[PDB]
Amino acid sequence: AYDRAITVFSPDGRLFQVEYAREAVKKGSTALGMKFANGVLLISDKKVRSRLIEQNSIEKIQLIDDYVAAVTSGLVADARVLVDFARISAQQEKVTYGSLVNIENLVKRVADQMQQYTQYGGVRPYGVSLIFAGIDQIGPRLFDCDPAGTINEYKATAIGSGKDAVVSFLEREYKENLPEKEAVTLGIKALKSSLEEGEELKAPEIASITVGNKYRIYDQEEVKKFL
Amino acid sequence: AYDRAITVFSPDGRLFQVEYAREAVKKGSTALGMKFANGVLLISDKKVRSRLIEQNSIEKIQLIDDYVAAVTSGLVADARVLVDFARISAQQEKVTYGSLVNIENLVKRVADQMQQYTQYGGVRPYGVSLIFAGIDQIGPRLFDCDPAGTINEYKATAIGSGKDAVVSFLEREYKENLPEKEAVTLGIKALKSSLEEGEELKAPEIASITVGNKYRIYDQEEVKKFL
Amino acid sequence: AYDRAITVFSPDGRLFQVEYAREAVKKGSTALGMKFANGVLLISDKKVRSRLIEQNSIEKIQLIDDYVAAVTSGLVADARVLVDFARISAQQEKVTYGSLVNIENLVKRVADQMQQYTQYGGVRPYGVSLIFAGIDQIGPRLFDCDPAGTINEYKATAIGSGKDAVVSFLEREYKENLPEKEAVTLGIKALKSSLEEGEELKAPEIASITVGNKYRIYDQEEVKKFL
Amino acid sequence: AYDRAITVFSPDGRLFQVEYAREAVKKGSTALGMKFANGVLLISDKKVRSRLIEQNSIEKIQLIDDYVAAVTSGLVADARVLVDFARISAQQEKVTYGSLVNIENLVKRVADQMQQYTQYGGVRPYGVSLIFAGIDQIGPRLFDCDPAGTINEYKATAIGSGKDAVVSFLEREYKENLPEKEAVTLGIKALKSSLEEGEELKAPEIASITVGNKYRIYDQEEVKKFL
Amino acid sequence: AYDRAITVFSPDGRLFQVEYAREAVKKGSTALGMKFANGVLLISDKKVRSRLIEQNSIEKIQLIDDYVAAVTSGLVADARVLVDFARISAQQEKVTYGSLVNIENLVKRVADQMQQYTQYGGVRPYGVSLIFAGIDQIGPRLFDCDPAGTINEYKATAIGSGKDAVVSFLEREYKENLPEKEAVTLGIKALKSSLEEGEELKAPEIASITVGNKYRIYDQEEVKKFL
Amino acid sequence: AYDRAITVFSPDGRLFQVEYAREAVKKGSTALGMKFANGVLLISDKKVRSRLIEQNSIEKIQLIDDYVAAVTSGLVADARVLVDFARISAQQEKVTYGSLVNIENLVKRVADQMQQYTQYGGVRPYGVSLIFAGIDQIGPRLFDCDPAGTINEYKATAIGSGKDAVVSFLEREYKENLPEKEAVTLGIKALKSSLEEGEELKAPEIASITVGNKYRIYDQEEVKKFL
Amino acid sequence: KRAALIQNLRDSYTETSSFAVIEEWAAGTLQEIEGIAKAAVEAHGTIRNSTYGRAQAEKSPEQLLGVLQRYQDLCHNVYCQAETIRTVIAIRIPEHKEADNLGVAVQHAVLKVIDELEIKTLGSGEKSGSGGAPTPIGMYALREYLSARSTVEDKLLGGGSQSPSLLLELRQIDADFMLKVELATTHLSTMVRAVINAYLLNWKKLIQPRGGHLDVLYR
Amino acid sequence: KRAALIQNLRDSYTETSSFAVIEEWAAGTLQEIEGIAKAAVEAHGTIRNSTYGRAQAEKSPEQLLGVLQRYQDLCHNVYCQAETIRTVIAIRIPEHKEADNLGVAVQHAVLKVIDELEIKTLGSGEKSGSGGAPTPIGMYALREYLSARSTVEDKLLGGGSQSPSLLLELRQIDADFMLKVELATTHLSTMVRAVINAYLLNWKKLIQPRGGHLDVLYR
Amino acid sequence: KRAALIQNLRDSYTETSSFAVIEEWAAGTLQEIEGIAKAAVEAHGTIRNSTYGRAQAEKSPEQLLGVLQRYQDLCHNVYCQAETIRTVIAIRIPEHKEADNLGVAVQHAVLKVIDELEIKTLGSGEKSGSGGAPTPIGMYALREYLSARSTVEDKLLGGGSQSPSLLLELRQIDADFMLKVELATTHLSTMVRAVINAYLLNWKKLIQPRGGHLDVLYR
Repeated sequence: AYDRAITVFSPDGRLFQVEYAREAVKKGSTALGMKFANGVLLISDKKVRSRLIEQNSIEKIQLIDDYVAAVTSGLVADARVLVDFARISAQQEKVTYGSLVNIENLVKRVADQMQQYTQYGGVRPYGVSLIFAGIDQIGPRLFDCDPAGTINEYKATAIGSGKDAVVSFLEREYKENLPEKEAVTLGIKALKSSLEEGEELKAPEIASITVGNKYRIYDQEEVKKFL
Repeated sequence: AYDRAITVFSPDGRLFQVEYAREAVKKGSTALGMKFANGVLLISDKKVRSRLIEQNSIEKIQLIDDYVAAVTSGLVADARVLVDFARISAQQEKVTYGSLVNIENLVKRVADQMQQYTQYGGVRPYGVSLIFAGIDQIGPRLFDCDPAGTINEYKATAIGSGKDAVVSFLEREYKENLPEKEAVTLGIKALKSSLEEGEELKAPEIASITVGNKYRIYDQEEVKKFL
Repeated sequence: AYDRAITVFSPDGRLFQVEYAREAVKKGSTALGMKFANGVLLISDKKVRSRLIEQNSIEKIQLIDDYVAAVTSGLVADARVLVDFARISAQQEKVTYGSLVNIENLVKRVADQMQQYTQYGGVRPYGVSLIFAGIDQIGPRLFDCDPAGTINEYKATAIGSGKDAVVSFLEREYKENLPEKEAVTLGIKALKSSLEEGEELKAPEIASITVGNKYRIYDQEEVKKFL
Repeated sequence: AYDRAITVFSPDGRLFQVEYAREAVKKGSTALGMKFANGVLLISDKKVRSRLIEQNSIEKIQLIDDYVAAVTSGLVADARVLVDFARISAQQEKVTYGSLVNIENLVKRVADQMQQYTQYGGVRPYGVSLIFAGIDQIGPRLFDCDPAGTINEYKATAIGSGKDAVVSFLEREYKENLPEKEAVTLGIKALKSSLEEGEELKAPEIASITVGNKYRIYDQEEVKKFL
Repeated sequence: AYDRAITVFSPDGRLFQVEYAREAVKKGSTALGMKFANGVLLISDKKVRSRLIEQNSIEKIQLIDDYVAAVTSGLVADARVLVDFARISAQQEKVTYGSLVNIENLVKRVADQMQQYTQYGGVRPYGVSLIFAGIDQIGPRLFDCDPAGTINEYKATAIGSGKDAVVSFLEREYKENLPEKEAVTLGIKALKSSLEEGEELKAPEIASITVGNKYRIYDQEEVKKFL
Repeated sequence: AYDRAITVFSPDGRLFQVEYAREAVKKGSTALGMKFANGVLLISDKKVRSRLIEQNSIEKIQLIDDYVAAVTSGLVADARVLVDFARISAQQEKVTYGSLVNIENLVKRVADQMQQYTQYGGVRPYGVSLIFAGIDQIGPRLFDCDPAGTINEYKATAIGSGKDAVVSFLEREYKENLPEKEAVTLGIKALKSSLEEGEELKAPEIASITVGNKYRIYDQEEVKKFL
Repeated sequence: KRAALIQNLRDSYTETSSFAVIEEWAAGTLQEIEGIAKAAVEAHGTIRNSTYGRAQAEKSPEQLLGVLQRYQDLCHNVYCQAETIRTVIAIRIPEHKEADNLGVAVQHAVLKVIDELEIKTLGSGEKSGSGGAPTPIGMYALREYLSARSTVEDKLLGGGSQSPSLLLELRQIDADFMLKVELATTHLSTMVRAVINAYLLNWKKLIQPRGGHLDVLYR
Repeated sequence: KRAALIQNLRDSYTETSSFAVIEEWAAGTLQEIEGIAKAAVEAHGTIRNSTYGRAQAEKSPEQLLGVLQRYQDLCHNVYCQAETIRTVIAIRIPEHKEADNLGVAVQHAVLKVIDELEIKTLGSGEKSGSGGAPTPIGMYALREYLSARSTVEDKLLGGGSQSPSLLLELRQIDADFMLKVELATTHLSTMVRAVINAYLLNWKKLIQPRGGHLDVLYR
Repeated sequence: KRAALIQNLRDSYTETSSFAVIEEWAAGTLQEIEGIAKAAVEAHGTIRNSTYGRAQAEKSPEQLLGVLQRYQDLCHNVYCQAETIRTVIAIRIPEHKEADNLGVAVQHAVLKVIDELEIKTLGSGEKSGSGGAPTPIGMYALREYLSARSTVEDKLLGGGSQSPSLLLELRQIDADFMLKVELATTHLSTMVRAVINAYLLNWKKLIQPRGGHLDVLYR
């Protein structure tokens, strides 16, 4: 009888509405990423859909800058609104400081925005989690921003329905400073071991950055190598 | 007990109110469209009504510009309010950039407008889906904007009560770059195979655009050819 | 359990509150009108009441301009507020464009006003439908504006409790471009065939306009001819 | 289960809250008035109360101007607030137009004010009905403004608990252009035939105006004649 | 099920919340007053309390001016807020007109203030009634302002738990223009006959004004005479 | 079913929410004070707690000025917010009048602030009572401000859980104008007779002021004398 | 035509018929209940001041038979007159809507009261199944009397039995059923006067379940 | 095909069949109830003005048998005609949704009323288990008559018994069951006229549980 | 594997099996009910136009035995065919969630209706415990017939009894149980046609308790 309002605690002291938004994240497809020797990558599973769909607009990975990029999972409407707010806050940060100096408070803008809606009545939170990654003045970065707003900087994570299995794999297999290719293949195996039996891993979008370089997205045939 | 407010998630994590607006879209008549070799068309079914009605104001297809146009399905009141907002945002985009440069962020204005009402209490969303189509600096475009605000650029789609059957047909029959006429007849067959048994396809409004040209609407006797 | 708020859809996807406002329109007396060879008329039934009432203020037909006029049905309070807003919007339209150029967006002002209250909590909609008619730069016009705001331009319609029977008659009898008198008598027969058995049609108010002329209201003895 | 909010329609399409305000009017004492040959009068029943009460402040009839006056029935608090708003709007109309040119839109200001509270949540309507009467540029006037805001100009009416019986009498007895005295005595008989058996009509306040003159209130002994 | 909100009528048409505020007035101790030959007095019962209480701040009678004064009954918090608003409005009236010209619209300011809270949700009304009395340009004045805002000018009244018995006494005993002393003793007998059996009338605060003079409060031994 | 909102009266006419705030005051520890020959003191019981707590910040007595001081009981959060508002209003009073001229309307600022929250929905009241005391232009002062805002100036009182027993003692023992020491010991006996059997009175904070002097707080060994 | 049939029912059972039944209950029924109650009072003490033997088991007490018969006829007349008012109310239950049921609830309440009157006027033996109020006898008083008496008469006549408690039980049957009669008459007086109160206060809403003047608001 | 089967049911049991049943109840059923009631009235006093002996326990009262048989046949015909209306309403209960149930609730209410009519038309002995209204006899009147009479006839014939209260109990069985007949006919008149009222006011919502013109709002 | 077992159940009892049962009820069951009803009609009047003696208590009416046997076999077949539809619905009740139960409530409603059909098809004696609708006989018609007849046959044969009301009670047993048969067949017709309506309107939600296309919203 308490999971009806965003502003009411349980007698345990839980926010079931916030947790249901976290559950709504869990219904989205798995997407992971990690940093390595001078840079970070991202991997995102896509169960291939209608060939009538222009492939340009089903990319879970999105470029928020030439030097910051991210990926979502959850409600598709809230997902797009969020990646928009990430872009706009990147622009405001870049204009008030001359450049995107640190990725961390771009993630802070997004985090405080997503946090605020977990506190006021008449508003529902965002049912999306976001994984930011890029290069700043410090170097390779990797965050995850959840519905409640909580951000944590990692060396590797996932989000989505697989997230537990992928972080379980990486938790016992990941070793830092891999040269880019080896890192990617480790992450591919991580993504593989999250599917259910019988499911064949289709072609996932993967993109990376190295220190001093911009992004690039591996096209489908560079992806096709690591199948 | 949760499908009463726009701002409350289920313990699965669903927004049943948003889904009911999507259901209210489903009660509208089928309308489809696709791009082809230099341009895009639209097709909209109309079960012919009262001859006292001026045919000028039952057109589900509407011109938002000489170079952008769209079609709706769902609540007729919200439908008209939406096509109005599309026109006004087209005017604002055209005045701040000198021309409608890209159709995509006209669709973004409409999308963010429709998205916002899926988040705040005291407001119901729009029970209408919209299919935009036109020519920009890039070329042939084709979107669909749903009640939750989600936009996706396609090469072919429908909306309305048939939508599943039409996209099922196009999913196994559509081949790109058809010369305009052949494309139209394929779309007519698509629209045909969505009706129920015994129903005869009446005369549907169809209109198109090619690269470097404005719209035109096929009048009823140019339509009458493809019966 | 869903017909309590203006902002909640049913799992079919219906707005029962908007529908109940449409039902409240249905309790009002029948009023019809149609265009003809150079102009439009209006007919409104009145079951004759207390002779203490000054007949000047029971007229369901009202002049919004020398060139636009309309008629209501439903809640009398909301009815009067609406015909007021129609007059004021006609004045604002006439001052920003020098003349009431087209009747259509006078009807749009009224339509958007009536639509807005079908969307926000804390407000009930208007339980009135309005039939506009007049002469513009284009010519004879005839709209109907319902509680949800939906407007449609016809060649003939009614509103009120009879509306179905009258539009049923006109749907199989109306032929355009009648000379004014013949048109009026057709509409009188239309109004007649909507009553119940035993009821005698009393004297209804009827008024018209022709291209290049102002309105006039047929006085009761010019009305008395067509009994 | 629907008569709890001002903003919810029944599935018939009624506004029970507005109707309950109309019922709250019915608990007030009867007051009537009519126009005659060059002018209008008002009659108001008063069941005589405590002699400690200064008779100056129990007058249901109130002067809103030297040329407009009215009478209420219902909630005494809302009654006084309404006659205040009538006075203030008379002042504003008089200052923007140099004089109270027409009584009708004084009644409109009061009507729109009372109408607005029958539409918005968080507000209850006024449980008072008002009968305005006076002399303008046109001549003798007589309105009644109900809780919903509906105004109608009559030649004779009442309000209050008797209203049906009085208008029933006037509906079969009233003949216009009576010289003032005869009119008053007709209205006295009207007021008499609304009481219950055994009740003796006490002394009612009655006041009038003629074309070119101000008001006057018949004092109690000029009233005492027509007993 | 209707006595829960300030803004909902019963199907009779009553405002039970307003009436419950009137009931909350009834729990306060009796206080009365009347005018006489050139002036007005006030009498207020006080069941004598803790001798630790400074007698200066238990006076139900309060001076709003050197020429206006009043007395309350009901909730002591709302009581003090009201006598504050009376003082402040007296100051504003005195500064915009040079002097407190008429007591009546000081009472109007207080009345409209108390009335407004009987109309809007989210606010409860004041559970206090006030009896104003003083000398103006006209002469001796005596009002009572109830929770609903209703004001009435009397020649004698009470408020509080006794109010019915006191006004019942005065209704059959009061004769105007008594010389001050005789008036006071009549009011003392009035206050006496409102108590219950066995209760002995303690010392009540009584104060008066005459035309051309300021107030004074009879001190306890001038009070002690009329025991 | 009525003790749920701050804005709803019972059919008796009570405000149970306000009374529950008064009950929340009752759960706090006893604190008392009285005036004497040229000045006032305060006494506050403290059941001695953790020696980790800096004794500086458990003082229920607080200095709002060098010449005004007070003590609370109830909710500790609301208590601190209130003594803050007392300090700030003392500063505003002192700057607009050059000095804290009278303590009474400092208490009025606090009183109106605490009263306002007992009237509007969406706000809960303060569950704290405050006892002000000091020296002004008039002399020794002593108020108590309760949750509803009601202020009363006394010669002696308490607040808290003992309040009834202490005021019962003082009601039969207190005699004014005691020289400071004797007054203190009387108040100590008053505080003693409010405890339960077996409880030993620990060391209570006590502080005073005399006419022409500032405050001082008796330190614990000057307190230790009167044990 | 449908309206003709509805009008035919309502003109058949009208308010003046109902109010004539109410006038009959207001005068005659009450003094008849009181007279039967006084007869029960007298017969109770008549049985009480006696001592029985075998001879009383050989003849039925015709005085008690007459008292029971009078009470039975009264309950029949009261039940029929109650069913009249039931029909008068029930043929004016309006069209079933989900709103507007203010006057409808008045009709349901009055029908509920008449249900109580007729459930305690209609007869019932000791059912030993209901946890509510056990119904004082009702219609089948003379039936239950003769059954419970005839069992003891069989046991006493046969050779016959020897239990003196059986003979005293026969005596207690006689006095006890007259006691039950006077209890039931007191309760019937109570319930009838309650029904008269309810009808005479609510008859306007009973005949008009809702008033309609929608032409004032809707035009 | 499914729609063909639904249409086959509704064309089989239609509104004109239901309304013909309503017309039959409106005329003939009511005067037949009244005639059986008058026969019960006359037979009651016929039993009342008599004194029984052993000879009345040797032959069944064929007049009372005929009255009970007429009432039994009436209750059978009324129950079958009620089941007709039940089926007419029940084959038009729409698709079960969680909204839109305004007209559906009307159907449930009318079915609930017909349930009361048929639970007090169908027969039941004195069950002594229900705390509600005990049902006046119903279908099994002649059964219950012959059972309760045959017990006393066995006790009187055998040697036979000697209880005079047993003989008077036989007399009371005779008069009492005719009394029960006239009570039941009065209540059946009440309930039938209530059902006629309910149908003739609600038949439009009974046949159309909801109206659909969604093409006006949804396009 | 679990999904294999669920699929094994659903492939065993599918919608076409349920709809074949519905087609069988739509044609054959109804005319069989009607034929048994007409046989009950004819046998009722056959008993009615007769006068019994000792000889009718010596032989059972084999015609009535055949009518009861036909009704019993019909009720058995109807109950088994109803249990088929019960199982078809019950093996598709989805995962129990606190939301999404729109289609689930449709399944509960249809199961509730089938419960009424089978509680009035399954047999029951006069239980005298239920305050609701007394169930017309059901399965145990021939059982209850032979029991209630054999009691009276014992009392008539023995020397035998002398009550003429006992002999007429035997006659009333015969006519009355055929009357109960025709009542029960009418009610079964009503309930079966109601169930056919409910299934043919709700079968889509019965087979799919909820539709899932969450990939449109969740990605």
